[PDB]
Amino acid sequence: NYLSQPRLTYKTVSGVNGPLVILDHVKFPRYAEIVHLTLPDGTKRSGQVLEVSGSKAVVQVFEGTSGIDAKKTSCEFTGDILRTPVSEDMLGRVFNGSGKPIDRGPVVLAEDFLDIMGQPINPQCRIYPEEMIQTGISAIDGMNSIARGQKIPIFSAAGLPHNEIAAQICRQAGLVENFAIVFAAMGVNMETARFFKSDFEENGSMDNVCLFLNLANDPTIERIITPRLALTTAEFLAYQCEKHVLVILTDMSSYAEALREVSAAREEVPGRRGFPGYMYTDLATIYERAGRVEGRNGSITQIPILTMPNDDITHPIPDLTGYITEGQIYVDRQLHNRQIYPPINVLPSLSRLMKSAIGEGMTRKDHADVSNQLYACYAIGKDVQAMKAVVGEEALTSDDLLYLEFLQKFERNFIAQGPYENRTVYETLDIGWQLLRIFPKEMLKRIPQSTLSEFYPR
Amino acid sequence: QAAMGSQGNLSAEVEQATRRQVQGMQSSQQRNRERVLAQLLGMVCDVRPQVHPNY
Amino acid sequence: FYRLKKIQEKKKILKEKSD
Amino acid sequence: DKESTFGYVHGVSGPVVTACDMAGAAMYELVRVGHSELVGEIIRLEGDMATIQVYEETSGVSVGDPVLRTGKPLSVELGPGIMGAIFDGIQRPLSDISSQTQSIYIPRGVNVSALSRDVKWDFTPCKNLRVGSHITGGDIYGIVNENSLIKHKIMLPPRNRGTVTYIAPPGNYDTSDVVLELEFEGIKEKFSMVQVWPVRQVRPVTEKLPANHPLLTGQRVLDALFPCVQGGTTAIPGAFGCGKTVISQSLSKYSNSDVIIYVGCGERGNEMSEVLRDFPELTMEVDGKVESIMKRTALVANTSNMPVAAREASIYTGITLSEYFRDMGYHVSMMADSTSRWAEALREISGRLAEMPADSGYPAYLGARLASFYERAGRVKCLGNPEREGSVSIVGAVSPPGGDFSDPVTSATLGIVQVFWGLDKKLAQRKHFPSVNWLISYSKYMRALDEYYDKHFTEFVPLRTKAKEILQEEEDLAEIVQLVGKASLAETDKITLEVAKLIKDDFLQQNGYTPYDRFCPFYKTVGMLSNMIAFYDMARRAVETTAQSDNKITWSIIREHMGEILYKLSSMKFKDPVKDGEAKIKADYAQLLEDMQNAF
Ligand SMILES: Nc1ncnc2c1ncn2[C@@H]1O[C@H](COP(=O)(O)OP(=O)(O)O)[C@@H](O)[C@H]1O
Ligand SMILES: [Mg+2]
Repeated sequence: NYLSQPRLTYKTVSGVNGPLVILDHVKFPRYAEIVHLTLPDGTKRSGQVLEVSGSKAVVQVFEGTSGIDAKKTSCEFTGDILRTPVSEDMLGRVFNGSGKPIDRGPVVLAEDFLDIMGQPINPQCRIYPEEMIQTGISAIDGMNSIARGQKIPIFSAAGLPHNEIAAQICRQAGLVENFAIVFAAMGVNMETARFFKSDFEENGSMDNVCLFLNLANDPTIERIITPRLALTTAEFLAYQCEKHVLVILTDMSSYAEALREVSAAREEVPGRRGFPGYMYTDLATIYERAGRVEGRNGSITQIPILTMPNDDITHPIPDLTGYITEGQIYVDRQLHNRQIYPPINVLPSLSRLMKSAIGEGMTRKDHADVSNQLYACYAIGKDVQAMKAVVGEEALTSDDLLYLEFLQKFERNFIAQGPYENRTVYETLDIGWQLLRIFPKEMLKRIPQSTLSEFYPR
Repeated sequence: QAAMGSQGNLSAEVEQATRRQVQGMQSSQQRNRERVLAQLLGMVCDVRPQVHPNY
Repeated sequence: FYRLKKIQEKKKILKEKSD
Repeated sequence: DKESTFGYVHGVSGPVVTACDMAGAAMYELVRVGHSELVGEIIRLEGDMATIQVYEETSGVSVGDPVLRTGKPLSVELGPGIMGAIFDGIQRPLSDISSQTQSIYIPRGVNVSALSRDVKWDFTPCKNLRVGSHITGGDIYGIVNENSLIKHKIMLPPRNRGTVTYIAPPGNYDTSDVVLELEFEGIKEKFSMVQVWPVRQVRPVTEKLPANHPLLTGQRVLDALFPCVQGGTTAIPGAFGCGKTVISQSLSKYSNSDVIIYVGCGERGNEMSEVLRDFPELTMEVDGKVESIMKRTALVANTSNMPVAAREASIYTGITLSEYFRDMGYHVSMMADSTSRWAEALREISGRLAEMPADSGYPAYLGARLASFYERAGRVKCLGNPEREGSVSIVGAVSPPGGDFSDPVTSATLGIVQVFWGLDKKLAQRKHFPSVNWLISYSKYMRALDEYYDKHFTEFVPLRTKAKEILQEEEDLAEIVQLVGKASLAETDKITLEVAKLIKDDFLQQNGYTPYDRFCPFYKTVGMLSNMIAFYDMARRAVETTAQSDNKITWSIIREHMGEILYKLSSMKFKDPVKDGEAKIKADYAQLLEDMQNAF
């Protein structure tokens, strides 16, 4: 059950290049084993054995090989894989990327030790997410509603307010008895770390928030284990302490850019744009660690923020994220220059679990039909707006002027709401039904005549 | 009024709730201390020399 | 670039045997 | 020639394991590497060593660990206890793992038998197989009704034969009870209700037949424009958000296939968890009785969170269960959820073997593994004396990166498959489901299906030929509209641009969650197509005959006169055929044919 043998301490390094240290004469090396380097100048560095071959062990260090000797450095083989001390007291504290406290505190008192790689849930005992989280944003709770156990990213760009709507969906996160929020920050600035830290103390929410912040000057191989630490405490709260966890993995493009440098140092096979061939499976080992199981009353929801490069949804960061997750939230640059605060372009946004989380018993009857018509009236009027710029402002059909009447009343009234306003889903569907009043009753093709007779005359 | 009443909220927590938590676990440490040290030093002195399972 | 660096890693190993 | 029964690991780097002291081991042999006995498979051997891809997680495997050789390839257990169940890639029952360990994980060392040896199955013999009678490979010697739907016919393995020396009387039997005994040269080979068969070995069969009967998926654009036969191969590429799964769920619930085998190869875990939720509450009616569609469904679930090399073992398992129910005389349909996550499993294993890549990093043997998977489909006359016929339909969804169909997984798939349902992303930026792009998609099962069509629905072959000319000539003229303008169009072209808008909104669009469009039977598909094509033909007769001479019909009065007929044509998707009779609905159409003849 427990390791009792003493630890072997090798001074037998025989090769180091890049971030990889190669030891020799290691006696029965173990794959994915943690070692503890002590430098000739006395500082400690951790490592992970990445490939064994006979008596050799190719360990990569988490801090970089700058200064590692070939004679004087000493490497101590901890006989087990990377486990972290997890506890209920890791809730209200901040941590860095590796494992350590930042807020002048003590170490964790280790209720038990969990492996950070996890183990995948049996798909027979994994139940479907059903209870819709009302997050107070009309572009979400109207047309892209999330469930309790849903993985759903926020597809963002550089400079857009994705940090601001991350702190906005933390305060207003409730059902249609609070969420134990776990926050992982990787590759962030100093101001972005202070923006999230001083917001979780402003609303009094730092009694149930475990911040895992790893700054931009922190080492880039500690960004790999940062989402694995913040999801192995989230599995401890949700699957053992029966708690409803909201995990936010902000700047997921800084994780996978830190994944490219490690694989390019190992000379792995590249996929598209230099990213490794296992980028789909490495992203899915931290995205599929979500949902709820049948024997437990807890759940874990992931909202991983990523900034796509050059506003491109076909880059390997947001393309491979859409294949694993269950629909995305797309904030836009064109709706940010118009000073709409949530710039959520709803057209490439999606919620794959919204069909089971809305309806008669869930919110109300008209929800599934007004969202299909608010989406189609938005898509036609953008095709009309791409037609009037070529043809003219006067050579249009008179039906095509209502689609210009819709979009100017859609973007300023439906999705624009302000940074502290939390509209309920009954507030949203009564705002969303007002925008369909400017159209005739037989131009709304997606809504049938039955529920048009109960909601459209009002 | 908000500046004077905020000091009354300080002493209701910084010496009432905090100081009862330390002695609340100082007593529970002293009750269970000698059972732990007999279990802990039992494992330091029970050396079982084994070889690796891969001989 | 990956196919040529794969060969220059293989040609180095065969030149480490014939020493 | 001493043949040491053990081996030792020499190095582990990710999913592959180099094992020394492994001298007389064959390629594609099954080994068990580690103290927890992780299931592996030998893919390369260089002298004394052998290289093993592992179907589990190799984190924690030390160097001196034992690797025991089993002497047999990776194989499945085929018999009763397999319908309604869910397996992983190496066929361990996930319903029996979660009840044996009472936890929510898979302990990655568990050796659970694929079929349980305690469930009593009611065996009955073939009633015309006496003692002393001869029996060859692949004939039915027993019927075990697994459910009320599937009669799991017990067959002899295709390798061996002989004469019956003992056949069991009817009654309740386990999967371990000896049922049949044979004598060939004077040797007694005993047989049970299960058989073991390697997944990389194609099942023997008598003779291949051309495919004649179509696979009615229920979708309207899929059955009419680009039809697929049972015994045919089909690929569904498309980006994320297009609905590659919803077409696969709507084909596993409502098609005319006997059994359904669904293989989730490296996709979402909640997608395999919604399958076993809404399937037992959905029934089907075959013989006056209703029974849930989970009694004809078998799942092979290897999600993306699960190990990587088991994506390959989940494809070959799902086709070997599909060829087993082929040999009973059923019409199997196999849905590989992603054959592009299998191709990413081959790339990552080949990156650890330091093999030279093909284009975009995939191995050079990528097109040969895809060819040896889709070729195992086909309607084909089975082995054995009762002389039955089976079929396997493979509908494998490709997931190309970035929505780029110039992908070495997609471009290797389209050189093999005969049908291609290319989903489009811009048809999901407006809620147009099913999002099959009608311009790039095709189906090469047209010369095989016109003999079926000229026997049952004789008017249909010029209907889809005319509907394919309206949908194509709209694209030729919508390029003129976005450049020149709508005002410079002729009257034969403005009628085309609006009957096509009637086609794409009424015929092609189909909301699967509504009770009227969850399944569209084929009389309703031709029924609402013979109306909208003849309306285009009648409105063409109001233009060319009245060409120039009189005050003619310039299409602006057809909108005004037939303002309820254009509502009669656009609402036929509502003529519910579950609770509306076929004869009722058919009559409702021919009546709308009468109203247009009176109004024109
Ligand atoms: N017939 C339909 N009606 C309404 N929405 C649909 C229909 N078909 C698909 N969708 C939407 O498209 C989404 C695609 O789901 P999914 O197939 O899992 O995406 P992917 O192609 O990446 O696998 C569904 O979650 C659903 O919201
Ligand atoms: Mg899917």
